[PDB]
Amino acid sequence: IVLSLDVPIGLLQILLEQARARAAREQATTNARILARV
Repeated sequence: IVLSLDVPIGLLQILLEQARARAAREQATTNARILARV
């Protein structure tokens, strides 16, 4: 994307490792939030 981000692949992997059960609660709400934020 910007430069490399290969060495710190864990920094980005984390966003897909511990974000699973974290984003799962948001992916459903945020989706509806976009079309029904209020």
